[PDB]
Amino acid sequence: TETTSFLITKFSPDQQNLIFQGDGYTTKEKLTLTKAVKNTVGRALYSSPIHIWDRETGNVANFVTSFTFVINAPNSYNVADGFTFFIAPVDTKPQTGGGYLGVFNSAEYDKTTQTVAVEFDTFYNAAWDPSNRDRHIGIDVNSIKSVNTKSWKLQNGEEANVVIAFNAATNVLTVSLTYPN
Amino acid sequence: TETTSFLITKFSPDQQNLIFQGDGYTTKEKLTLTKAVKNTVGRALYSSPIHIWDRETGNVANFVTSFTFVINAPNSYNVADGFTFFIAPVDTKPQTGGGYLGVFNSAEYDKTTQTVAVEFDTFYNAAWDPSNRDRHIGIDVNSIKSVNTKSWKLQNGEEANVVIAFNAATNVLTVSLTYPN
Amino acid sequence: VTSYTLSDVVSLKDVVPEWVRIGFSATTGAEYAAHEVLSWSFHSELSG
Amino acid sequence: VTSYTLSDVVSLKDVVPEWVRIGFSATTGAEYAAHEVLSWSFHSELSG
Ligand SMILES: OC[C@H]1O[C@@](CO)(O[C@H]2O[C@H](CO)[C@@H](O)[C@H](O)[C@H]2O)[C@@H](O)[C@@H]1O
Ligand SMILES: OC[C@H]1O[C@@](CO)(O[C@H]2O[C@H](CO)[C@@H](O)[C@H](O)[C@H]2O)[C@@H](O)[C@@H]1O
Ligand SMILES: [Ca+2]
Ligand SMILES: [Ca+2]
Ligand SMILES: [Mn+2]
Ligand SMILES: [Mn+2]
Repeated sequence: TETTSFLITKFSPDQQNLIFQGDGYTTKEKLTLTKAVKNTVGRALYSSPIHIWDRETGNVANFVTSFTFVINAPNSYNVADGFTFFIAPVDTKPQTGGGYLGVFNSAEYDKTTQTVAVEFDTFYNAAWDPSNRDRHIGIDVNSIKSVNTKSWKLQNGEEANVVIAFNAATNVLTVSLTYPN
Repeated sequence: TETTSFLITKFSPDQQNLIFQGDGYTTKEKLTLTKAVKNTVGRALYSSPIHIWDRETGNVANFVTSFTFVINAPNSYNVADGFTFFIAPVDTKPQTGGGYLGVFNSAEYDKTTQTVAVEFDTFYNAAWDPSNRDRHIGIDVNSIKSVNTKSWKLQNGEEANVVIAFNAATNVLTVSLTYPN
Repeated sequence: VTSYTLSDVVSLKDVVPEWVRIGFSATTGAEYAAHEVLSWSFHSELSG
Repeated sequence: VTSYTLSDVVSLKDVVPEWVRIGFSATTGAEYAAHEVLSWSFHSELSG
């Protein structure tokens, strides 16, 4: 058996168990990925590689993650592009920006990306987002065009409580998001 | 609040969550620090830095670690040098070998070493080890000359179950080594 | 309290490598916003 | 069942850095032996 766990409720100015990329850094006890500025990207990864599956045994891990995030937009009606929780190869660097969320490079399925992500998409990209134009939660598998989505009403400046779990017995990835109001 | 935890009941050949130094590597479900050869050193560290204390609050972490280790000496009368569990700066490299156990460089207090180690010392180094010449467990603080020791009867080839815990409320570090026989 | 849920079947072993790193990402384009995380916990268990 | 116990006061805050890495070491010199680890677990909690 192999397990990896951690908890952080307040971020230090030098949170050494995290790897930062782009504009990602800690400030005011929070983990900031981007400030309200155009065309940028920020990522933060846990320092330790995580053992998700094993070829010889074919065993796959069960895992769960909890986090609370906030999106602060100057104009509550002009918001982009979104935020994700992702699982990628150990040596991952920021991918395409903008609507690609720094984790994918195309709407076409790309086996080489080897990345799974749960997105909280605040901007409608006509090339691949749900036609109703709603902001949405989505499950992405090697593509920015989600395998499944659910419409989500962004609450500007409100704390979004998220839980994401993976059940290896069923290969089911579940996502939950709650707002206090 | 911050917590870090992990469990490895058996090592895999590609243990990516560990950093290996010197002769250290994983094989046959075990972690090999040294083989039975002279003048060598092997170390393995957990990949993620751990937050032990915070300057602003002055808070110090409580922690516990458990592990099972084995020493196989080709002889019953000539055994050296020992094994340690250590806490050191994030970017630590192997220190002096032999009687220094790869964690210290002198028997004199050196504040720059910034390392605490629990040693399982199998060889009597006259310059600093307990005069009774017994193998012993010791608590080392910035020096190979332990602040406290306990005579220990090495059981060649037997599994030793160790538990090391630190109580932040009292600053007490406790160590226990248990053999089934 | 306002809640949302979403789930799907993802053959993890066929998409990501045996070992991975996990993390968060956020981007802006012509339109923007600040994205922040207040707390984070994670736990994984792989059997032998 | 043979147990050995040892304890002492150690002001960690005055010895090691705020952040540390933990690990195992083993060495040999003119005399030697094989040193191996079979299993390992760790848990820490810092409450501020
Ligand atoms: O104002 C958004 C507007 O800009 C375009 C390019 O002209 O898209 C950019 O901005 C989006 C919002 O941040 C990103 O999703 C996209 O990746 C970026 O190129 C238009 O497509 C969009 O209507
Ligand atoms: O055979 C032991 C003998 O070797 C010396 C050096 O000549 O010490 C070396 O070996 C010890 C046992 O492994 C180490 O602890 C020591 O660091 C290393 O120099 C003699 O001092 C010792 O009597
Ligand atoms: Ca989008
Ligand atoms: Ca010694
Ligand atoms: Mn989308
Ligand atoms: Mn000693």
